[PDB]
Order: sequence, then C-alpha cells, then structure tokens
Amino acid sequence: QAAADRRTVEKTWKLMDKVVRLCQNPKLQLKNSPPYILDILPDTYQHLRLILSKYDDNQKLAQLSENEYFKIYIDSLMKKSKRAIRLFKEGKERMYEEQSQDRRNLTKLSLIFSHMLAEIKAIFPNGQFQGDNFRITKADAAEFWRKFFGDKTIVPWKVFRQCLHEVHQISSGLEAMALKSTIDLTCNDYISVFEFDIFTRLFQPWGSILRNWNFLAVTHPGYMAFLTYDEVKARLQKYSTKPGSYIFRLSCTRLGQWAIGYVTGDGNILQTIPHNKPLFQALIDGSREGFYLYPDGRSYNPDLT
Ligand SMILES: [Ca+2]
Ligand SMILES: [Cl-]
Ligand SMILES: [Cl-]
Ligand SMILES: [Cl-]
Repeated sequence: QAAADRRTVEKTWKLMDKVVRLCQNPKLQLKNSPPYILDILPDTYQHLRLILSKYDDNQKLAQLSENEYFKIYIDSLMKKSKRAIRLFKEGKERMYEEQSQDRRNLTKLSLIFSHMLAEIKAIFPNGQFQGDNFRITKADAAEFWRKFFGDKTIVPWKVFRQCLHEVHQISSGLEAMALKSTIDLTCNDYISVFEFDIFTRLFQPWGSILRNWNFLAVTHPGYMAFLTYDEVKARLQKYSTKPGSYIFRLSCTRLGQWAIGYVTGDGNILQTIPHNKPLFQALIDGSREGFYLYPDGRSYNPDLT
C-alpha cells in the first residue's frame, strides 16, 4: 500500500537484516535443514536488487513503484520482518528452547519467507515482471483464474473466496478459514497467481478440488504438511514391521510437489515423488495396489466423502 520506491525498499532490508542478526546467533542452535532462513533472506535481497537494476537501467522505476503485487510484496516483507523482530524481543530465552511455541513461529516465518522467495522468483523471473504472463500448470485451474481474474497476478482473499464459491461451493466460514491457511502460502491475506498454481497442482484435479483438498489436507492422518526427507523417514521407522505404512509431505524446495514415504514388504523405508500422476490418484491407486494401507500407521485409510 506504500509505493515501492528504493527509499521504501531499504527500510524493508534494514528490518530483514535485523532478522538475520537475531537468527545468526549460534546459541539458537538452528537446525541445518530447509528452510534455511539465513540463506533465504539475503537471497531475497539479491533478487530485489536484481529487479531494481532492471527498472533502473530501463528507467521504469515509475511503473515498478506502482505495481500492485510488488507494493504488496515488500509491504509483506516488512510485516513479517517486524513480526520476527517482535518474536525474539517478546520471546526472550524461549527462542533458545527448541520445543517452544515461539521457535515454532520462527520455523513458520522461515517457511513463509522461503515461499515469498519462490513466488517473487516466479513472477519476476530474471528481474522482470511477468505476473501477467504467468501460465498456470493445470488447464482446468487456469481456466478458472483467467475467467475470474484475467491477467491479474494477485487478488485479495475476500474476492478469491467469493469467486471460487461460484464454481466450488464453500460450505461455511470455517472451511474458508482452513482453505485460506492452505492456499495463502505467504500469509498476507492475498492469493497470488503463483500460490494458486501451487495449490492447484497439489490438489488437482480442479473439478473436485475442495473435496480433494479436504480428503488430503484436512481429514487425512497421513498428511504431514511441510517436512524434510529425513523427518518423514524418521517418523516412519516405528512402523517398519507394518508394510504398507505411509505418510506424505510437502517440500519447501520444490513447491507444488508431493513426497510419499512408505514401508516396503521387507521392512524398508522408501520415498516417492509423484510427477505425472496427481497425489489424490496416486494414494487411491496405491491403497488398492497394497502399498498405501496404513496412514501414519493407523489401522485403516480414511473414507472418501
Ligand atoms: Ca498469500
Ligand atoms: Cl493459460
Ligand atoms: Cl495484480
Ligand atoms: Cl486439474
């Protein structure tokens, strides 16, 4: 909402920088696994600088400043930067307690920051705005976005909800809340064409996407949200004697992709990343084929409703 001129960006990097200072303290004993906030933030500044030089060398600092996605973006960075600053300040020594709510928030902000990097890289590839040129991966999902939002690259949660409701009935405010949590990756109360793309790749097919999303991310014991490759394997160890035990996760380095971990007949733990097939189909097929039987070790897979 505040123009994105250099004056306004640097106030944003100061705060970002501030977050790096707080986080680079080795006392934190930050676990070395993605998302690596200390890599993400600088990487984020590097891309913001790359952008500025594209619109300086082209003398279009004007447009950039008045681009709505970009204005929202850097305002978001400020918001989250200030939020983490506040987290260390109010959190005090909780920030050195791994199993602390405040440290969970830190992990959540790091996730958010990582998503914002993937998003900005996607709509400003090589430093140039391509938001209006972002081709969505799933055809039926692409049809929806362009029909209701044309070439817009970002749109408020309120309107994304109202428009989605026209094609996919959103039963109540509570379901909306939950759906927002899933799709609003960057946690800025807007839905970007990138976020939509990720969401629709994950919960395809479009035609029953809320049903799919409910089955997969709301009611499914197997759904681990974001976890590392190692956390999935470690969490499955205890079911080694139970072939067909499985969980699935999102990857923060490969947004829009799923990873399934399961226990083989000979007690081994493998991982698989679906490429051609959508997760929803992969799970159902695999349950019938005898590989995906016990989600997070539970006795039965969930019903489809
Ligand atoms: Ca968002
Ligand atoms: Cl298209
Ligand atoms: Cl826009
Ligand atoms: Cl689809």
